[PDB]
Amino acid sequence: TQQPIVTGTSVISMKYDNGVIIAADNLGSYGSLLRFNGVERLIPVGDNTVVGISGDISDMQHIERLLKDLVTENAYDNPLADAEEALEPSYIFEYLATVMYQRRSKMNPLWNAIIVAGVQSNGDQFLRYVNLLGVTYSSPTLATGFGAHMANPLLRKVVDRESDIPKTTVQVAEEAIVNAMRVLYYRDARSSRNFSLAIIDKNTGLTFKKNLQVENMKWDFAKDIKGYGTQKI
Amino acid sequence: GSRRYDSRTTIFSPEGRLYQVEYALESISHAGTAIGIMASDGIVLAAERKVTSTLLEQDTSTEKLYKLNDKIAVAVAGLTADAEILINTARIHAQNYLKTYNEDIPVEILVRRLSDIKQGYTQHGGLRPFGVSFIYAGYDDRYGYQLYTSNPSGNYTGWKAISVGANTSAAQTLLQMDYKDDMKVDDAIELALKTLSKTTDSSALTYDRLEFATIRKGANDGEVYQKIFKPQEIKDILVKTGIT
Amino acid sequence: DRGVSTFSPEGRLFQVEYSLEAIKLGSTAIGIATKEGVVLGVEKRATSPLLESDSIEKIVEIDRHIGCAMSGLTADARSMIEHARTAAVTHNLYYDEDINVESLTQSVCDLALRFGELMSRPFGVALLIAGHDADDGYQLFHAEPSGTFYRYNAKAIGSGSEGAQAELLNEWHSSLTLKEAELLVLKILKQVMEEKLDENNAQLSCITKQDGFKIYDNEKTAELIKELKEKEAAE
Amino acid sequence: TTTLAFRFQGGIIVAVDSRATAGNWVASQTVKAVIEINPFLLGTMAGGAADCQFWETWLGSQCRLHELREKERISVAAASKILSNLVYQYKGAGLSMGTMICGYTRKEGPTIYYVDSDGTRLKGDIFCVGSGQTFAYGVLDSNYKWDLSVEDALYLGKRSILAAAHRDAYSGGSVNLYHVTEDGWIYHGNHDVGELFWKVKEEEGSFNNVIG
Amino acid sequence: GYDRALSIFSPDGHIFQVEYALEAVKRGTCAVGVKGKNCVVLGCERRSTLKLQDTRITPSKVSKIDSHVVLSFSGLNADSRILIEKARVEAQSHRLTLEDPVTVEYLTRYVAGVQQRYTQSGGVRPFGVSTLIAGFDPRDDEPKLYQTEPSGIYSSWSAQTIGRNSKTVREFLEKNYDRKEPPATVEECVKLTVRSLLEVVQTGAKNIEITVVKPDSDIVALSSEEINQYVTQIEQEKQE
Amino acid sequence: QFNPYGDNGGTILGIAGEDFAVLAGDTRNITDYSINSRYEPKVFDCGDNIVMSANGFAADGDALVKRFKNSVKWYHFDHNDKKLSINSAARNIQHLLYGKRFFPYYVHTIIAGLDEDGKGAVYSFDPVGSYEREQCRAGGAAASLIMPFLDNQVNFKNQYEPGTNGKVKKPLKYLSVEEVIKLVRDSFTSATERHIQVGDGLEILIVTKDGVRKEFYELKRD
Amino acid sequence: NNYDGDTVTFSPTGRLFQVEYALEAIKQGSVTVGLRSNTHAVLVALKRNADELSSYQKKIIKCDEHMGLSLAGLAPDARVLSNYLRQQCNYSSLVFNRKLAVERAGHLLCDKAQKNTQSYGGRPYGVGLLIIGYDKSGAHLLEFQPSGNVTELYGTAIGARSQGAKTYLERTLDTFIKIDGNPDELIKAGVEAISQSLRDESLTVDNLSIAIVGKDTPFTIYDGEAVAKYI
Amino acid sequence: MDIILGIRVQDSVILASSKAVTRGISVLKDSDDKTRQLSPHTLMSFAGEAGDTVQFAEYIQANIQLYSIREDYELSPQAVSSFVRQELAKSIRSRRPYQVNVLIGGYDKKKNKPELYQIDYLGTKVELPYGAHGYSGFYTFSLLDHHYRPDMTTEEGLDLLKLCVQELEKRMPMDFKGVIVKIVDKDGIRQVDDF
Ligand SMILES: *[C@@H](O)[C@H](CC(C)C)NC(=O)[C@H](CC(C)C)NC(=O)[C@H](CC(C)C)NC(=O)OCc1ccccc1
Ligand SMILES: [Mg+2]
Repeated sequence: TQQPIVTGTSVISMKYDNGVIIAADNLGSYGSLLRFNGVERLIPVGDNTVVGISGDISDMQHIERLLKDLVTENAYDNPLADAEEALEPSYIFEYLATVMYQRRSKMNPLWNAIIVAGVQSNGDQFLRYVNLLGVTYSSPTLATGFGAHMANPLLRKVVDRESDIPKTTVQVAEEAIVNAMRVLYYRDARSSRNFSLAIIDKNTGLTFKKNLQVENMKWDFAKDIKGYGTQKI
Repeated sequence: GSRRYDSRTTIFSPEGRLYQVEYALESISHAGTAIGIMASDGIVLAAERKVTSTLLEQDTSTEKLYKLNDKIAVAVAGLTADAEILINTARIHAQNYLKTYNEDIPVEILVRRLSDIKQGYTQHGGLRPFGVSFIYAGYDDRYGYQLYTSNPSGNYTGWKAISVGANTSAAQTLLQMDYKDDMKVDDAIELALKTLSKTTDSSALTYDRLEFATIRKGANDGEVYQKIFKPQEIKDILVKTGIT
Repeated sequence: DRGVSTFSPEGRLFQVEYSLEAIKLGSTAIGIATKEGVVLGVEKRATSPLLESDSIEKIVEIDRHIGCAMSGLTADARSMIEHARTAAVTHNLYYDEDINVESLTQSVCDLALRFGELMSRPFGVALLIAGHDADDGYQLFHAEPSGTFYRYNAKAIGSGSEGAQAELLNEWHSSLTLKEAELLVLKILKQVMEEKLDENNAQLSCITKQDGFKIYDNEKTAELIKELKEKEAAE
Repeated sequence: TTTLAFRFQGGIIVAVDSRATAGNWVASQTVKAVIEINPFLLGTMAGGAADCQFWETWLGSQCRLHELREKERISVAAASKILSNLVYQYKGAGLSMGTMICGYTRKEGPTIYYVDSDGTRLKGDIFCVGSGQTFAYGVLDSNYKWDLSVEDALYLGKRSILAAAHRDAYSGGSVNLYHVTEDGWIYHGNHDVGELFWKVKEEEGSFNNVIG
Repeated sequence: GYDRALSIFSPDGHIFQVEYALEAVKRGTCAVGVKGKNCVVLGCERRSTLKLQDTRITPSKVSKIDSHVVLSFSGLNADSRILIEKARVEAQSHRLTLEDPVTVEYLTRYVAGVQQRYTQSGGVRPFGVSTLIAGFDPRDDEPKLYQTEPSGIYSSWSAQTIGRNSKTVREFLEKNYDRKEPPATVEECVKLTVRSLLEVVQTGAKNIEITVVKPDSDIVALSSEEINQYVTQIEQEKQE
Repeated sequence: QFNPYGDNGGTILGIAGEDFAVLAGDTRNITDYSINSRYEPKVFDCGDNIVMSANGFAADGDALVKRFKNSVKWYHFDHNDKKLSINSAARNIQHLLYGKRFFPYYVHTIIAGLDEDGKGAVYSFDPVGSYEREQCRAGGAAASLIMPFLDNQVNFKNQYEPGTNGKVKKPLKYLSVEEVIKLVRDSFTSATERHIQVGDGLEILIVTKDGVRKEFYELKRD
Repeated sequence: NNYDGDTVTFSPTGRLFQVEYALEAIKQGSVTVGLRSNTHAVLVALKRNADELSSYQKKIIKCDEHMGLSLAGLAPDARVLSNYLRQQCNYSSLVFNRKLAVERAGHLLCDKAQKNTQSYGGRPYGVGLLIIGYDKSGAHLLEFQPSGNVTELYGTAIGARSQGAKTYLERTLDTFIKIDGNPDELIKAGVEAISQSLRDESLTVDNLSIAIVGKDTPFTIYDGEAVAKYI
Repeated sequence: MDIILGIRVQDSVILASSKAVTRGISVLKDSDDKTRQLSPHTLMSFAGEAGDTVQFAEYIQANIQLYSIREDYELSPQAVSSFVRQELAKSIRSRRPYQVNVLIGGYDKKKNKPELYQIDYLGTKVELPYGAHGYSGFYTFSLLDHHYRPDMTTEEGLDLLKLCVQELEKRMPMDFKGVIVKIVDKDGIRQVDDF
């Protein structure tokens, strides 16, 4: 049993017709202090998987090392390591999910919430969640922390059920994700303007975008707001 | 591997004997003779030190007679170092019993415990047995004065008079001849010294080549006293009995 | 000296092959499997007339649906029986059912090769494990100290085994009744035994679906012996 | 839960209710608070459902192993003590059990042992265990005799559970009856309280406070 | 720990260490067991090479395992103490858990099991001891007599002997013991046991120990004079 | 302080027919007032014509199902591909649950299938392994809403034959698979209305001698 | 000679005799054949009986839905190694949701057997195994030796008189590799291959044991009247 | 359990122990014997937490019976009491201590003297002319302080014991369902069947 110290906030994601999108801001908070402003919380595994992690950063860096070690270990005595016997999203997830549930069962958890986004060998979209309790679930849209409360509602308007996935293009999906990140910057007190975004497409592969910023913000209406009720000046 | 160098200390011969036990008994047969004699009013322990020197500090020396508690003592025959390992274990066992039951340990129970330890080294562990034979002289309120002996096999037996170490065959015959049931301590002292004087491999029996002890009820009223004899006291009892 | 788990130049484990020689010195045990049941029989072989023969226990119950006969160093069998009984009862606890005869036999055979430098040597006893289950019906197995087990329609182990096995070769057919099997075990035991066969120096047993495993009384076996004598004198 | 067991001329009567609860929620009305360990041994179940079920079916495995090894039926004393020694090992860990181990052997005769998760093991003629135990005791103590017929004893046990089922909120559902004799136990049916109550009221003239 | 496999098979299918343990039993002093109609008697040889012995305190050959069961032996004396101690502990353990004393058969099965375990365990040698275990089951008047040996096999006997010159006394018992009519009384049973030892013992003085066990925990050891009277009567009838 | 348990909501229902058995469960997964997934399967085909669901804390539920599926696999290896009977599966699950008596799987487990006589069977478990064969059982969040309805409409409790006035009960006539699925659908529709953790979708697994069939029905998404 | 007392001792020519003696146990064992095409992989095994009253010793063991082996030598040692494979296949599924590669299964068997050849006290395994399987890279056949050596092959045979079947497969190499989408013909080739190792005895209904795994075919074993079709 | 008393007179030791067993609201039994014979001339009564009491008593009983068989000799009451104390003194610093208080009444055949030892669950031993555990002593010690003599007969000891039980039945709130009385003297242990 511990308490989280340096933490990372929401990770949001969704499926679209040819793949999956995932995003997360670059902040490492220390309570109310916005301490570290250059933290990458999306960690790619091969060219077909991206693991997005929220919660305790020291535990994230541990998990990051496990995944790095996993790639090394899979390559051992494996001539098809860059082909048929490469790491799949489903393999990487199940491994993490196993570790998370084992750690909760020893009463010494990895204080995180994780989303594994990727594309399988057969072109199928993969998107599944796991957390410190070992709880797992899948959905067309997935989000952690504040994203669960604010992003999911917005992303579910685009993809409300399974049948809406083929009807959703990559441009429409990315637009929805970027909008959701803006909303979280408006409303999450532990978010940053700077973020990273990753797309895994079955045709165009893995596209990793860094140093993105929330733009087209609405603040002008603030000038008209005066007092808390009766005040006019 | 290591099997190549294993002597296998705990095995039977084709005849059904324990090799190492038999050879340990052969070792003990070269050790200085120790005699125990039980009388109606006490017990005597007499033992011969092995070829000493004039430069040996006798008054501070102890190789034969050891104190286990206030009521029980032992005479040693064999490897002294092996005996001290067992003696310290026996001293502890007596104290454990005293702590548990708040009574002094009965002689036989102490003897059985040490004998069981010896037995273990002949059945398991792959280690050599203790090359030691004891004569236990002790007193308790159940059986009174008691003499026991134990050997490397872990077998023990009770005695009226007994010898261990060198020339036991000759010594046992002499004891069997002169011993009587109504005998007293002063008489038993004389018998013990006379037996050693005849069985000894030395030219003459002197005070500096002996260790001597008595367990007497000759203590003021109903209680038992252990007396480990000093060099000058062994010299006096040798003159008294008419050996020197 | 040499390792306990050493291979010979022919590719056999020395200790396992030597334990098989001890089993050849053991008293005879015979088993016959039929569609009406399985019969188990043993030679008691008392070393002296003062020895109370009914105390010789070479046929043993493992469960209600599984019995067992032994041959060789019979003292070694006690821990094997204990394990078998535990395995049978434990499986019933875990699965609320009877355990398959083959699965029980496999569990016993797993102990066999657990020796080295675990126990210090292989078992010096062979077992005939007979029973019934719903899947494979009436069965008879031969469990060795090699860890190997063969299923048999009929089998003999012990000092008179190869002579008895040759006799079982001719006599066994797929339409044998239980009564016919009982007499057949008695016939072959009487053939290979040193002393004259009677109810005191030989013991019968059977396992049926209805009644389960039963060791026969000396009075019941005595009648089957008398029935045997008459039918052999009939031609 | 309400369970009882008593010794008499014709052996032992064992009677239990059938209700299981999770707080005020009635989880089940059809539970077997009695387990048949063997044709001669019965065990009652009170307290934790799982604890009682698990360790009493385990007890049956141990009793079966005993008679395999010893070629003889296990005594009620030995069987009860296996269970009591087991739960004593787990004392402090949180097991919740109140059981009667009932049986008949030649050497002992009809015997009942109360076994408890606290480690208590008591031999006795009459026992009532469970949240409704006090209600059952009232009927039993006023009507108990050694010289009871199997028919009359069965009814007394049935009636005693009914008394508890009525008053105790955590007792009810149905009544399971067992009769244990020299030749083993004999099941005497499941009796729904919803039908039994009105039947007993009419025939016996009791329960005049209730209207029907 | 010392794990060396001392008890192993040989090419001819023999375990020599177990067989050499039997040779140690052959060396041991003779022990005999005879059961009558309502009793069992255990006879034991004391070798008279050891005089000047204190017979009060010297370990007796027959040992009580419980108040209703006794154990005598032939072989290594030190080894026997270990089996006797284990047996005594198991007897009290059985009373504690089963609430009933051990049967003679159960106690024998335990001791035999211990002996077997020492024939296929690493780092240990077999016990150089064979035992005779006798007594009466709780609330039972049928006499019980069992034998064990280093290999671990055990069995029940109407009458049996073990130790040195046991071949001779077994020869005597086989012709003199009738199964249809066993020694009806204590006198007859003790007499037959003393007779059987007199075939081997030498002098009938302090060389014969007798212990009579009767039902309901009635165990007594005969004295020198009591045994001497049997010795006197046997030889006076023999002078004819 | 770290809390190793959670509550993922959901509700399950098992009904045993004369020659069939059904095991139903909603597809909604939740924490507190949020929805995790609108379609997260909860009832699983475990092989040997057995279906299973472990409702409550999903991590413990997934772990248990995973371990039982594993138990079936090894039962085949160890016992010559023998079919695992429903009663034997039930006893095996008891030992899985009680094995963690002092750190329990926080789940309500239900299994369904056919017994060895071919008749429909449902078994119900508590979190620490106590089990019992039943004709009817609902488990999970809305179990308190559903079970009374099933006592009334499956076992005809408190129902009597008109004209007799309480003297003669309604006879316990057997229900068909079509009749049972109607009761299941109505049970979950009613539960969805009054329980916030129930909704989104309903997945039913039907078990017959012919095998395991699936049926899916939409539920309200509010 | 002086260097065959235990497995921890090299001979003066650098040989390990205990390992070689373990290899000898395989040669005494009954013949078994393995072969594969691009779509399917087949095991064929000649089972051996003790006598006419006895059953025929089983030769083939299933490890997973997509993998299994046939044995030749000490059967209990095959049970130990097949149990290890079952666990490793199972660990791969439970932890990584991944079917164990046949090549990696061979690597694990090699390393397990090796430890027994370099340590004092233990002994080498006295059995040879033929592992077949269908994974993400298609059909596979492996040959395991208790020296530790594992080899991937198109076809092979181990046991007594196995050289006859091995030569036949060496001739037929170009034919049977092309048998794609036709299980019965691939088995026919395997049955014809094992027939080259027979003397005196012939393939009967309770003598023959066949196993197959492929693209849309789980590892299944055929015995009894199920193989009468191929006799 | 509840009340256990002890008194040492001229030639014997008398132990009285309640018959009731109360598990919560109900009295489950009214004929319970809260004692075990350790040896022919040594008796131990006990009271404490449920389960632990019987488990401890039977454990001690087994150990003393083992000693008796091994040595063919009966341990003195003083020796038995010391063994029991050590077990409790060991127990108090265990993971889960034995919550048991005992009285040990014995007749020493060597000294021809009765002996009564009082030991609590901590391992606190005292030899006494009369003793008690729990709330029993609060009522009974004042009567015993007044009436007791070292030269009393067994019959006088029983009469003084009746006066103690009568006071307990009058002033104690719990119904302990009377007592089972047992006498320990030179001839062994016997139960007074009418009290
Ligand atoms: C009456 O005593 C009855 C006897 C059994 C034979 C049914 N016991 C109960 O009713 C008992 C009530 C006690 C615990 C207050 N109920 C249970 O044990 C109960 C059984 C289920 C089937 C309802 N289980 C229970 O309450 O949950 C155990 C649990 C709950 C939550 C987390 C972990 C464990
Ligand atoms: Mg809803």
